[PDB]
Amino acid sequence: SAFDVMSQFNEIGVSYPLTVTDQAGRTVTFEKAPEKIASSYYISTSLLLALGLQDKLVGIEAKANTRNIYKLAAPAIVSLPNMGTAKEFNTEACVAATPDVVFLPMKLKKTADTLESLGIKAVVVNPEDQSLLEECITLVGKITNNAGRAEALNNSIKTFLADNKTNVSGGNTPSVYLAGNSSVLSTAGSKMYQNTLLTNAGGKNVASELTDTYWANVSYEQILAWNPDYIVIAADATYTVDDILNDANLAGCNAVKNKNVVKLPNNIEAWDSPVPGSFLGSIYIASVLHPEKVTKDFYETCVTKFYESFYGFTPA
Repeated sequence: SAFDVMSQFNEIGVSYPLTVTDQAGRTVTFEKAPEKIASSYYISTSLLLALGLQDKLVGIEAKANTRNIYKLAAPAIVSLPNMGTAKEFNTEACVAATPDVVFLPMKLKKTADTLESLGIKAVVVNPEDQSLLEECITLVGKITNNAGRAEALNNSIKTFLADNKTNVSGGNTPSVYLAGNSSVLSTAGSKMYQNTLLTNAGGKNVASELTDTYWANVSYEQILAWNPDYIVIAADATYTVDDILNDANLAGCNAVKNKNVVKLPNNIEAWDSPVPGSFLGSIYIASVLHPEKVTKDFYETCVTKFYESFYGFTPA
């Protein structure tokens, strides 16, 4: 069973002193594993929880109460000192929490210098696509002396993604419209992460020729011209499947006529950004586009096993 990889005990250790290169190219040295850890990015926080490190956290990013995964896996962390975000980093709250390491997103790269000047080790992470996420998992695993657990997480991700790609191969490749957070008219081109989820699930993006580097708006007329077989709505969208089906301006397209409209779930995590479980979004999508190859029961079992194995709770 593929699920064995999620529990495999992996005999890798870490020797200190440890010099690593972070994902901004900076060199950082650890004489031992840090015991007090701060994170100022939701992805790195999710990552730390997946490595079993909740009890070492001394600071967390803003809006922690909006993250379902903390409420299910680690609710006590929501009351930790707020480190801020790229919009505004809370330097004093960070100093006062006396962390041994702070994980920062790429957008906060200049803050690493601020923290190093104050004697605080900073590590810049950039988990913004699958390979970068996997490298970040390795990096954090090394720093925190959880390389075994990190390798199991990475193998789990690689295995299930690779299996999903093979399960869906050799038949049709349905056309798909990725609908964005703000309205059905917001969409994603090939430069976005969601496109990669979709292509690993055996679908093709009707917006592949968009050169935009983030969500971008199109017209109803363009959606009808592209005539997607399926519509997949972003996990954090404000609107729902029912909303799209009730939208008379889209009555013309295949996806609506055939009721082939779904929304990625967000009751645990949104998988349309590279959190560790994001591969589940490609399994979800495959379960919609290729249900005879990747079944709903299989998808459900993946979600349950993944969050049990790495986050210590049983999804409901």
